[PDB]
Amino acid sequence: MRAIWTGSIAFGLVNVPVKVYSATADHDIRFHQVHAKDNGRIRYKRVCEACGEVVDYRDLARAYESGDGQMVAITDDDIASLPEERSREIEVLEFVPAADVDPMMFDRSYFLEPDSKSSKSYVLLAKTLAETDRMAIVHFTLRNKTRLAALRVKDFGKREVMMVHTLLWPDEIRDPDFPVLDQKVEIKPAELKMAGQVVDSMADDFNPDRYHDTYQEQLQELIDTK
Amino acid sequence: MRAIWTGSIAFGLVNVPVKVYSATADHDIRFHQVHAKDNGRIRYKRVCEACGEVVDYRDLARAYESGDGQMVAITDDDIASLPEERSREIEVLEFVPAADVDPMMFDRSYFLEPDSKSSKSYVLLAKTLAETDRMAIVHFTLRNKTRLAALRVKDFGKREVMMVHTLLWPDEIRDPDFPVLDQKVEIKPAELKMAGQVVDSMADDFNPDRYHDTYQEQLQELIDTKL
Amino acid sequence: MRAIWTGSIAFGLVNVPVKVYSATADHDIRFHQVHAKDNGRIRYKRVCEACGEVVDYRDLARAYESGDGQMVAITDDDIASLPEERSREIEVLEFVPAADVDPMMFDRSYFLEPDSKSSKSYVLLAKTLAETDRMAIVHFTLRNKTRLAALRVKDFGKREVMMVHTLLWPDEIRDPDFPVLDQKVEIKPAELKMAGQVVDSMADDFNPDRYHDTYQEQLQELIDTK
Amino acid sequence: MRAIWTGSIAFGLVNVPVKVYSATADHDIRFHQVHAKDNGRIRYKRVCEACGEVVDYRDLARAYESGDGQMVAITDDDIASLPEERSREIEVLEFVPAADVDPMMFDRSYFLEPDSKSSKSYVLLAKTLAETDRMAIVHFTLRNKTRLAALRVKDFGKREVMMVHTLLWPDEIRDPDFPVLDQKVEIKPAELKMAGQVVDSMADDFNPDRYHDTYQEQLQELIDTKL
Amino acid sequence: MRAIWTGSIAFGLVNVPVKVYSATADHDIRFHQVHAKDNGRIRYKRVCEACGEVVDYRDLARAYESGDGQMVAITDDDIASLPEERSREIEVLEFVPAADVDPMMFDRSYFLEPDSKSSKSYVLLAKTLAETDRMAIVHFTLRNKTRLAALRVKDFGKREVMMVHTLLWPDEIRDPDFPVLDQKVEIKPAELKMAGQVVDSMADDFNPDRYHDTYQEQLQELIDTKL
Amino acid sequence: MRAIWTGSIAFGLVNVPVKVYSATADHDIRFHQVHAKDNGRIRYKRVCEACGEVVDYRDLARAYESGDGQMVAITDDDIASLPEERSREIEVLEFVPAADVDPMMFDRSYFLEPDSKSSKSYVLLAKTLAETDRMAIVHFTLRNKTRLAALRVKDFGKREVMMVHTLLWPDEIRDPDFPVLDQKVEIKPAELKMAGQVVDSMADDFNPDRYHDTYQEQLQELIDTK
DNA sequence: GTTTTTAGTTTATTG
DNA sequence: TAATAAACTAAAAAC
DNA sequence: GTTTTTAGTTTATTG
DNA sequence: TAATAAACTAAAAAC
DNA sequence: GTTTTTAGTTTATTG
DNA sequence: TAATAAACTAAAAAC
Repeated sequence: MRAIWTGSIAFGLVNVPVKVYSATADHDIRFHQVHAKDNGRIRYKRVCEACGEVVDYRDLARAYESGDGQMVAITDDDIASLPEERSREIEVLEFVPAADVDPMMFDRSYFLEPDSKSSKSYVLLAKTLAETDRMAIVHFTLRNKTRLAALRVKDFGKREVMMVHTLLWPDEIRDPDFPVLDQKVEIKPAELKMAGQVVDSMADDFNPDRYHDTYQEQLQELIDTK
Repeated sequence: MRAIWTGSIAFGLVNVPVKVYSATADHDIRFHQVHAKDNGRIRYKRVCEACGEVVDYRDLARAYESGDGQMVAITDDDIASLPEERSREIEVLEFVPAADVDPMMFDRSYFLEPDSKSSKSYVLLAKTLAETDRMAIVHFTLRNKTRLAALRVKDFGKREVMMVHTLLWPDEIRDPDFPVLDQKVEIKPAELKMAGQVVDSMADDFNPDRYHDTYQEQLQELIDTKL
Repeated sequence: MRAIWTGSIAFGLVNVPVKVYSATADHDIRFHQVHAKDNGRIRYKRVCEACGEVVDYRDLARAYESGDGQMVAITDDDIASLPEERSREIEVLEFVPAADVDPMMFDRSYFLEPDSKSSKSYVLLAKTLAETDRMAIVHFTLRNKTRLAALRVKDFGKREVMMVHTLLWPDEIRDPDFPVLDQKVEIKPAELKMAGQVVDSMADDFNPDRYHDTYQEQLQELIDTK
Repeated sequence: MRAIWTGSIAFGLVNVPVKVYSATADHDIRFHQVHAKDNGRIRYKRVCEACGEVVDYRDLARAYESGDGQMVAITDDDIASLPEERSREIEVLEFVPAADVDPMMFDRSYFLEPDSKSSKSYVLLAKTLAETDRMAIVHFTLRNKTRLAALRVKDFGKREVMMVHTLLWPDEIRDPDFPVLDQKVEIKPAELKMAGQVVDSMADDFNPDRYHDTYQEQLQELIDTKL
Repeated sequence: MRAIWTGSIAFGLVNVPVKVYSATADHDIRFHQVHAKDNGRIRYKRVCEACGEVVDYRDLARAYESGDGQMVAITDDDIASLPEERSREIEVLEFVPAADVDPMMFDRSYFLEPDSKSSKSYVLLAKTLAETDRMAIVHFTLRNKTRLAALRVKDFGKREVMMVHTLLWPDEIRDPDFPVLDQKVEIKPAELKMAGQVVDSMADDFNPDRYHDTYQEQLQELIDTKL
Repeated sequence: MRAIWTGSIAFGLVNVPVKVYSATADHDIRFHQVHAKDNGRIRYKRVCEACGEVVDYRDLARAYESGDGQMVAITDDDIASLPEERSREIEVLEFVPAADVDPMMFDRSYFLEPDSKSSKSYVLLAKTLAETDRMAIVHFTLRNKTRLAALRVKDFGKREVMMVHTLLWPDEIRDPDFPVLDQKVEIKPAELKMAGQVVDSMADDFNPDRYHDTYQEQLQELIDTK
């Protein structure tokens, strides 16, 4: 439970230093390679296929899997050139309505809170964002990696906190084609009514606490065995 | 156009056949390590820290690394002990309005491809879901792994496609334990309106197409330059 | 052994693939024609009477006799007008108690089969039918033709199997208006007692094993000796 | 409206007169063909293939094709050998409980009818059959052909008349070989009860009045238009 | 010349069809009254004693005469009251050994005519009755009249047919007592043998050919001579 | 009840004068045609067809109606000439076995009683016939009318008496010509057993006292009413 | 290729 | 004597 | 084109 | 002296 | 100075 | 089969 990195968002003149904190962390139990004879850890290493010898990662240059399979040498100049990656401060670009954004845009989120002991400006920003209902957007960066992001505030039982989302690039989504789907189909009003009552009978409330990972429960039992 | 997964919605007796296709593809291209000296691709191998000797991935066991350092190879029966492990069909549990589910749980997303023979049933299901406007929370199986997910109706105009979103586990969202905001804060209505005036002056609607990634453009330029 | 068609029950959401099969095949020896003198198989070719010569089957035109025998001019378009042909799935309409159905219209029979690996809904529907003990009336379709048919289950001991029986149209059945049986009838107890005695004397159980198509067996001996 | 047959039930001494009737006459319009360009009704003609010449029907030789299709010479006397064709009385073999027979063996139905002289015996036999509620497996005969058949009573609203339906030879019925269905299947309670509720929702009584052959009505109206 | 009566046996439900033919007819030549003087046959016209007037068949009413001498007109409606009187078919009540019924009660004989289409039941009834050899006592109704009768199997060298014999009512037979034979009679064995030897000496089997109507023969000869 | 006549039975030299008593008499109610309005008996006179005039029996000469219809005159001399009819006694002609005589042959009977006060001969003949069972046949005559007859022994409930039978002439029996039944037939042993068992079920004891003339019983009851 | 089902003829039987 | 059932081909469809 | 009831003769022998 | 129990007759309907 | 937490690969299996 | 599980490693800031 430690901050990933510092954050300074420059909203006009008034900049709020905000510290980010991970909102999630894998529930699954993480294992590592253990040879039965060894009963010890196993680690990979960069072994050159043409050379046939172990090499260090620094010597090796990352290459994209080109269709031609030709050689590529990663150069830090490309990434270093961009100023967004260098800028450790948070960047505010626009506010967009919550209804405008759809489920897809959300990928990952983290909490947000102000570094300074004065949570005033943060409180006003969160409250005005809630009133306007225009989720703010940020070209967020981390470890010299920029990425579009969005802001939202949620009221927990004890308190309310503003927080961020990891926003996928809209170009990335690939709309599908289902030629069979577009074929015309008719619906029977009686069949419609039957479907409605069936779903209502199956319909119920929301029970997040009831949902559980049977696989993770088995993992918990296994670790109890260990 | 690549069918990642196939099956059928095993909801009760509905068993509407469906094919699953990955909804979104990452713009970035996976990288394979290469050494400028070697002038070719590179493939790693595995050596222990106590063997000091290369051991193929097959002989290595999947054992947890506990704090005590004890490591026990994972039992295969326990791996497959889940009754739903075999499943090759998406299974439904419940239905609920969308507002009930919290967006944070959303992790990944796939599209659902129906079949002509059952096209009537799928279309009717989509219509009833749209009318009731009530999301559906459904178990999910994929390459011998279970994952919790929900599905909803999405419209591409006259084309409307049902889709599934992988949902993060309930316990995954960790609450914040923060004293910094536990201190009481007072808000001035004058400053509230002063901030809101700008908040609404610079406000604009969603423009997903307008935004572009400079990093991907630089990557494409590098790819062109190297070939 | 071969399938007739391959459709899928269509009851609202329920869509369980089915591979219908021919319940009963007529094993009676079918008897070809051969010219006695030529000893060659015969072939039917059609000579139009008023024409005076043969006519191709496609050219042959279809007409109607209205009791008076007068012909009628017809076109394929009107036949195509009806939409029943498009039905290539077994639409379901309504269920009925097994007792209600009458045993004089079970014209022909057809089994069902599971095609998709998802047999679960199949067996679930079969068990629901068996428990409720209500037949299902299904608008069976076949070869651009529709025959109102019953849907029912008959546990074969080894494994429950769902069956569909093609039902004669209720309009087809005729309720004979006999003028004789209405006449008043009187019976004394002695004759009824005698009838019960004789019936119980002849009473026994169905014996499928002891039943053989004597004619078919003898003609099979014939066919063998030749 | 005309009888198809006459005879008597040759069981024991009962020998009640019977006037068999056609249970179900197919009202569906059978649709003759006439050559269009001339408007002349077409007649077939039997022609020898090698000869390419018409042949009398009697001169035709009935033949059978072996598993390889090879012909088989066959003579009338051999068919005449079997005597059961002669029997012109509906003998009786046994009486069986009504529920014993499956609802799939019998396809075609046939009514029965007495002659004024001995209507009393007919009615008494019908009443005894109704009371005992056990069918009669009658070794029906017809048109030099013998067909196993069942005998029961279907009391009409006003009168009770015994009926006979031709019964498929239990040899003809084919059992199913369903290796796929042999696969073990599983069921859960909630889905089962939901499906039962749905079925009960669909529950309803037989409605012969509302049931019609849409195609027959439409085509009949069409021909009415033509005339 | 034709059948006297027709109708199927009404045995329970057995109801074997049959028709009745007069077994025997008088051999004597029937005579018709005539007057030699006027060369004309004679009709009979009936009148009362007080009327002295011609009264036709219709205007003549039936009546009964009592010992007191009073007269009661017969009511035709009550005559046919009993259900059996309206029967148009022979009916059987019970069976009995042949010897049980006395030979005294035998008025008339009749033959039975089988039915071609149902002759099997008729023949089988004949055979079973012959095997058991138990003459069946059966009611009998014809010409609006009722009579007792029994049916017996009689076999001709080439034919075997049941035959119904009119049975005299038991009430008709009467047994007046005679004191003449009430006197005790004693006959010695010597006289017994003396009589029996002659009795067996002149005794011979039936000679039906020898027995014949001599008077009818003479009358027929005279008639032929006149004709 | 009085003897019809006193016919003496002649055999060799020993003759037993024996009276004849009617062994039967119809119990039907007696009816005389009576005019309703008159309520008196009805008598008929015999009227000439051509003459239209009443003719008495004495004036009437009997003749037979041949197919021509012409008179066939008959004289009483021919009937009177027969010695048998003149005789007022009964003469035995042959002794025939009782099993020999068929139930057809006799159609009416009359009790036979001894006229002589000494019934020695009568009882002796009765015993001889009973032991020998050689039915005594006689050319019996009544009213100058001769008919073949047989004389039988019956043991009454107290004693044993002799009665005569009216034997129809052997020519009278008409052998039927029924070619239909001459056609052959097969019998099923199972059906044979069923028929035999049915007969046994219906088989019972002789019940002469039961059989009552329901028609004549109704007539008697009506007379009792009137 | 293959079976199976459907649409009409003929052809013959029963009354 | 026309209604009806039985044998049959051809043809068309579904797989 | 019958063949069997049936009242009324008609008789004939009987207590 | 009167009775009545059996043949002849046609009347009449039935089939 | 040490840790965790995450992005980047980077294999490796599987519909 | 490329997507996805499983794991290695870079770095990265946090106290």
